[PDB]
Amino acid sequence: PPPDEEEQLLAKFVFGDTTDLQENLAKFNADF
Amino acid sequence: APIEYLLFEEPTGYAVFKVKLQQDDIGSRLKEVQEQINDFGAFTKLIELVSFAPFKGAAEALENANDISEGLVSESLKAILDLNLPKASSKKKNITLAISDKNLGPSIKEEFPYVDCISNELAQDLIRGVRLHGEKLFKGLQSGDLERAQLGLGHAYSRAKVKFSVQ
Amino acid sequence: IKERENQNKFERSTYQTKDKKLRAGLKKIDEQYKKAVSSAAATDYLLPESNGYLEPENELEKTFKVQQSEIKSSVDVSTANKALDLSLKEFGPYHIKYAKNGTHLLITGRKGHVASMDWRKGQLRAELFLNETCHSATYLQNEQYFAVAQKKYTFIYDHEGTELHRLKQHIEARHLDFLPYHYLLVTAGETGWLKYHDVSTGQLVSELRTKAGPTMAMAQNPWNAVMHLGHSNGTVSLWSPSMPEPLVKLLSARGPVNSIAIDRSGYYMATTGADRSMKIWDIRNFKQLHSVESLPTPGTNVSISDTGLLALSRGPHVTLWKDALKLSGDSKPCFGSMGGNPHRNTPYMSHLFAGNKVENLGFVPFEDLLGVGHQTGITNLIVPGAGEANYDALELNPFETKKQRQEQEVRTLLNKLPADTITLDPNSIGSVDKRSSTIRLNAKDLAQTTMDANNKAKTNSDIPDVKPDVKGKNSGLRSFLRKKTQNVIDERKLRVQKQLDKEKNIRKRNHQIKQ
Amino acid sequence: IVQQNRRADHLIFPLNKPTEHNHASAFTRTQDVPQTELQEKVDQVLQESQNVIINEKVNKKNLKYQSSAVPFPFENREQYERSLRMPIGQEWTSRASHQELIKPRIMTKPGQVIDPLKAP
Amino acid sequence: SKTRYYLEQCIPEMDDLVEKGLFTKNEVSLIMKKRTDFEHRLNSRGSSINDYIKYINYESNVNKLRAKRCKRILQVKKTNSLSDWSIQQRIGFIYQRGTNKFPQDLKFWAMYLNYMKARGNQTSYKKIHNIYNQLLKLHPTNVDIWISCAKYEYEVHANFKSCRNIFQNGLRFNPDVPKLWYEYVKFELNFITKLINRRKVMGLINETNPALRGDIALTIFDVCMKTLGKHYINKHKKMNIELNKETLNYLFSESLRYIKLFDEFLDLERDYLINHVLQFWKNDMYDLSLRKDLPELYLKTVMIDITLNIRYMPVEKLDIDQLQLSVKKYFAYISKLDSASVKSLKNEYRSYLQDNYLKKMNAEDDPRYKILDLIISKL
Amino acid sequence: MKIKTIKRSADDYVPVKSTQESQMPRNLNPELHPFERAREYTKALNATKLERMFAKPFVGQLGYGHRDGVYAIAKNYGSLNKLATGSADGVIKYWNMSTREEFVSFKAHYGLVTGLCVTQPRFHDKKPDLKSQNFMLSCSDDKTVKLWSINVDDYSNKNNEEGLIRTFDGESAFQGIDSHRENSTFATGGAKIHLWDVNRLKPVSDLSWGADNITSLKFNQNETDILASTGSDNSIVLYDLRTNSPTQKIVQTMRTNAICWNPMEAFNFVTANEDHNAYYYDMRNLSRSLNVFKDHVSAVMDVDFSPTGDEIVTGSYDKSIRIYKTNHGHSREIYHTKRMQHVFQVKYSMDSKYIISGSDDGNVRLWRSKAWERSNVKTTREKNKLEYDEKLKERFRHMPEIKRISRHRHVPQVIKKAQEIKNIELSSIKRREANERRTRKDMPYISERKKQIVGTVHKY
RNA sequence: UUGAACAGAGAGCAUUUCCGGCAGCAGAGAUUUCAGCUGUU
Repeated sequence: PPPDEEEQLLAKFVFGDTTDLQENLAKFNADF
Repeated sequence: APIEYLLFEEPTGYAVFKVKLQQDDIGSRLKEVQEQINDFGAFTKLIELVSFAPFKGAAEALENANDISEGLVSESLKAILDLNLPKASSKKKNITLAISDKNLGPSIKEEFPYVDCISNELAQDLIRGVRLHGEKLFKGLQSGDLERAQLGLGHAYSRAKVKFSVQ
Repeated sequence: IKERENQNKFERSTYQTKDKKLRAGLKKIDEQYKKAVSSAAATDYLLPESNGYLEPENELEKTFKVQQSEIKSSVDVSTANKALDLSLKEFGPYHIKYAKNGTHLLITGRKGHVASMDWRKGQLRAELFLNETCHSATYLQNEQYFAVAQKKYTFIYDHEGTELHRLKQHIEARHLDFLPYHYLLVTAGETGWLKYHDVSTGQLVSELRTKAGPTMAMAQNPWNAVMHLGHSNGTVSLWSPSMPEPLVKLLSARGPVNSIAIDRSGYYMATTGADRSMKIWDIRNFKQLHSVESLPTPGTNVSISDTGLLALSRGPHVTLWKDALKLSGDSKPCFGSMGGNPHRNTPYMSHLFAGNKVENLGFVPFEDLLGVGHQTGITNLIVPGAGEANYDALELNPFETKKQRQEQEVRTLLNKLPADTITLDPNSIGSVDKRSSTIRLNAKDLAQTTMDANNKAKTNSDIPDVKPDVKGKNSGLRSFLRKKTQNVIDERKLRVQKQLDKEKNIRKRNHQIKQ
Repeated sequence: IVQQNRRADHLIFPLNKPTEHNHASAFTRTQDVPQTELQEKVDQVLQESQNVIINEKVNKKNLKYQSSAVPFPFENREQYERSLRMPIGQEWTSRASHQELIKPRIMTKPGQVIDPLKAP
Repeated sequence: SKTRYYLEQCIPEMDDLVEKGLFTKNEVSLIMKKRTDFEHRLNSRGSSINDYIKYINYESNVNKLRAKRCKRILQVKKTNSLSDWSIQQRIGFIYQRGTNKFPQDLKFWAMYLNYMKARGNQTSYKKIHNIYNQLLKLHPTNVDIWISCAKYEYEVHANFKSCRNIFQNGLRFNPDVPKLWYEYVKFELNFITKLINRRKVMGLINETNPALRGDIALTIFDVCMKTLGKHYINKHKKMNIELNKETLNYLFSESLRYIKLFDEFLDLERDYLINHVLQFWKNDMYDLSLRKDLPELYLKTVMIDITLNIRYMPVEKLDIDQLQLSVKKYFAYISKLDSASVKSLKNEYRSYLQDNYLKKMNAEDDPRYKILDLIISKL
Repeated sequence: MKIKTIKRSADDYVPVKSTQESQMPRNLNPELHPFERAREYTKALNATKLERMFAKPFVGQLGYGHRDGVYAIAKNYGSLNKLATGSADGVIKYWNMSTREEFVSFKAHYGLVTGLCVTQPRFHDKKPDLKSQNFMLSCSDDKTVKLWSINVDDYSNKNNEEGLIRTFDGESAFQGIDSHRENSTFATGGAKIHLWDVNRLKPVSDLSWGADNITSLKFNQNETDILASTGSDNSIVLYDLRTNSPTQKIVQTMRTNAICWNPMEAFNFVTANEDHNAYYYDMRNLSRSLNVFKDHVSAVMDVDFSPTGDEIVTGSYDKSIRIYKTNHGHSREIYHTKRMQHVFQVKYSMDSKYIISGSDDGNVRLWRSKAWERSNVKTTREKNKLEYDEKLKERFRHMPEIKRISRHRHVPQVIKKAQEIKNIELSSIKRREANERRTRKDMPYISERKKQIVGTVHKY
């Protein structure tokens, strides 16, 4: 079974990965 | 007897310490045990702070200072020693308490009959170590500037004994 | 005491009693050993890093086709900057050495340009222009002292570069080494003499005569501090300072032995000879595992990394093999997979220094980097999977400070191992002497042995017993009387002669009765 | 008890269990007598309510680093060399294992009288 | 070192988690890297209480992730293994170490106590008592900790003896704080009210005493007045007469707020308690006459008695005879007092009677309301 | 193609804050840690050399000493720092070892103070104040046993009499004294052994085995109703007070001087002998000794156990003190001094850290039980370092030069020459016994632990 | 020296008592949580 969104949030905090942060850095260009 | 508890009279309140380790007495005149009082890494292995009852104000500080000078036991001292010292037997196995002043011993003995007061040179060494290190052992539980409390209490004590009159 | 997967490397080898105290004590010893081994293996959860890797995704992807530019673009910026190139066209070629921490690099040109630097900081500790032929250099217990093998004598310099010592006893050394636990600087060279010098006291510990001409190669075994020398007759010899003759002689190559490398565990050794042959040997059992014959050109250098990669440099080329040190024949290094055979061990990596010649190789400790010295300076190649990711900060600390270095110096000096402790087997300290009895003899048993030795002369058990079945050609009494001196006549020889005569008479009587 | 103490791995003095009194607590009053006027009044109201050649020569400089014979408590070499199997050091063992191995047998408090043991 | 020892103590939990299907070995390695950072920060120099708070938060979120993973993979709410209590034990140990190192951070002490109360089934009343004992010895002059101790013992265990002993020891250490006296009075009134309602419950199931009267709270009140006055004088020690008047005014406010607590207590005999407090204030204090010293407060007390004669009764069910008796007492007080004092007391009584009855009931609606309006016009 | 390298963030190895200590990554892989045996061996050898540097055993003397030689020493079993000493001029001093000075000195007797013990008297009518006062019994050749009270400053509970309370008078001289560990009774040696009571002015009972004098006494510490005594007829006699009778007698080759019971084992005791040896005995079987302690040169004058029961201490006529483990039959340590003379009393402190010796020169001295140890409280790192050093020394004690350094002591020239003379004499006896065993076909092999015993009264 | 009543401590030992399954009811706390009750296993 797939993880719940709460479970993935807990996994991001506990395992300390920055994949979401790198994704935001790649996504952020000329927004304003 | 081994010392189980220690009583220190601060200007700012009363402090009760637990004696975790006994310093050896047969070799208590030796260089090692006389330097372990000065060293803070070794004295911490000996003693640990259990309780601290601060005074309410300068007037109560002066009253307690007069009581300690006379050798009497105040309600504050009764309260802190009732809260900290375990209830033991008068006939056998009393609780040992280290005191700086020998004359304070009979008063505490009358208030709590289950307490044996020790004021020999070993207890004097422990109390000297507590006085020497001071604010480090209190773990930040001190709420006021202890040196200025000392300075003001000494002035108040001297004025009170001389009966200084501003008129 | 649960069993664990990684327990094997933490296991230690060892070379029914009626006593109850001894039984309980041995049971406690075994219990403590098992508990300590399991609790040591349980600490692999606390390892902070992981080793590098280089994995091909497709069938068309070959690891030896991967270029240093592609690796430098792929990996992170710090490691890309760690891969440094120094162009030094004048005083080449350069022999390179790294500190055991790997924080300092010591280069030495053939024309006297010797430099010590903090290569990662970019800070130059020392720089010397000796205007003289220089062959090798090594660091001592720190980066604070280094030894240079110059034209005739070996010199020792401090951190800033002032000459401290000129070792008159070390003459024409081409190879330098340091044993970091024994504080021994080992020099070999053109004279065919191996010299161990104590750098702490200044006393020359050993002068050993190799008797095999100039030493072509030299490596140390980091496991037991035994020096493996390579001579021009094709033999690697194993040397200990306490013995005047070599411990082991291995016939490795036909021609001169070009290079020797020994892995960190001290269990495998690789040699290259002038016969274009690279051989991988087991050290502890002294058999050879692999013998790659007919390389395209003779391999000038071999190096072995902490993870177990094997680097071979032959002129301009540097090729690395992964898992080449194992026992199986699938682990034999080769150059081409004949139609993609997976049992053939094609090279893990390769690089070409075009128009150049590699001088020496050295893997950077605890880094995924191989330093190459060559005719125009030094390069670092990025090799994922080369250095040990998890170090121990008590032994070697790459992030060491000045006060930590100062404390570690005195600590290692206090725990310096005496040179007589160097043996083939490091677990010989603490053992019972081999000539000594296997079982303990008390007073009663020793008195019984003395009584038996006294009664042996009366019982005539010293002389061999008469055997009529055994022929007189091979009879023990005949050999005893032959080995004894002819002129000297003793009581024991008289009894041996009488017993031999009696046995000969009995054999003659039996032969006559049969005939 | 003496055989138990002999085959015990660790002895921590005082082996006699000291008498223990009621801990001083805020949840109860220890004196069992009212010590404050408030307590007096409340209590009152409540009361009223070859390829390989190996050197076989004896390394004479090495023999100072070997035992001369098998020592006393062990009866043979296999047992004696099993006694040296695992290092005690922190470099080769876990922290807890190192502490367990360096822990002594007889352990005493630094400044107290050690008594003859009592009968159970 | 200590960091290494604590990590090796963390090892068997990860053995258990790897043994179950919950966590991958690499995931265990990442968790242990974070724990290595946190344990190094705790056992090194330069640490703060914020490091303890961050480590507790991390272990809490690790426990939440473990719970989700155990629900998802094994389909069981909890395994019967080490791992379900080991994170909780670790969090308690971090709290214990933090309170031992920095005992002065009352927020961290509150966090420790809240956590240990929250994990109710696994914890022990002995553990909560020990944390209270340590905290009360370290901070004996913090009234709120005594109040919280007594509150925990009263709602959770319903231990009235322990609550009484806690309040008595706390007042021994803090005799000058009015708040602890107030909470002691509130606890004792709650206890006697629960006893009264328990007797009533028994009397309805089936088929006097000064304790039920409230004399315990009255004695606590009297000892409160003496002790608070003495300590207020000691803190702030013709001018002495002014200080004594200020002390009497200060004690009057606490007395009026005790009156408000008594009015909040509907089930108890409010008339009895107000009679006792006005008897005490009729008795002279601080060597000065109360009415002569504070005529404004004396008029306030007289108006309070006159109003509270009928204020306990509802306006809808108000007694005309009781209202007339209150008006007669007000007229007697106005005759006794000065003319300006009589006018002020009459205005206050008229305003109180208006806000009681005139807004509630109309003169056309109630025939007695017309008489009340006439009496208000007379006043 | 997946390219992954070693990346090391600086945050995990170099701390951001200046105040924080650096992290220590550790890898227990043995390849990172070579030379286990040699490295631990060098650590252990350095530990033995450090022990030899730190061996400074003499703590100091007590006061100015007696005017005459010290012949009776008795420790207080309740108090750590108190001692009682008595000399040959009749003078008895009570000592505080913490300040190294005497509470009081008494001109007690006119003869030699033959026996001294520290008591807790239990009277029918009254209870003595044992917190404020300590009590000691003495016995001399002037036919008297006396009881003394000493004022003590350990507690400050209050704001009496020091001196003679009661004099017990006997018919003949007394030679030793000991008191019961839980009763009021005590026993004195001399011509006859007498069990006394502090409430009675004359002996309660006579326990003597026959018409022989008795030199020294010792009450068992655990089974407090057992007594042991030494006689001048080379005899050790046990006594039981429940049966009120002399239990058993053993006769040895020479006269035993002193007896000490194991604090931890109710049925073991050590006797000092004129053999130049001490013997460890099991009470249940006196046909053989448990251990023989053999290192002294002249007659062993006194023996005391450690409170832990692991070690004994012997003080002898060869002017030396020797410490023994109960396991081994030879000494662990020797103490001597040019100023020290014949040692007649050694006691072992209740801390088990110090040794107190009284000598013929009149001085009482304090020594460390372990010379290299120090009396400070240790930090965690220092305590672990010392424990690791001790375990490593124990592991590698069997090695040649570790043994060579560890066994080395500076010994007086008289003791050394007497040792080599005794070695030559023992070798001569060994060759004579070898010749006798050669001559006789069947000779019995008698045990070293059997040789000293002439006989026992009750056979086994 | 023993017995009895009282007040305790958390500080030891034992448990072949019950609870850390489920369903349902109901209450309280900050939509969820909490212990409790009634059944069942």
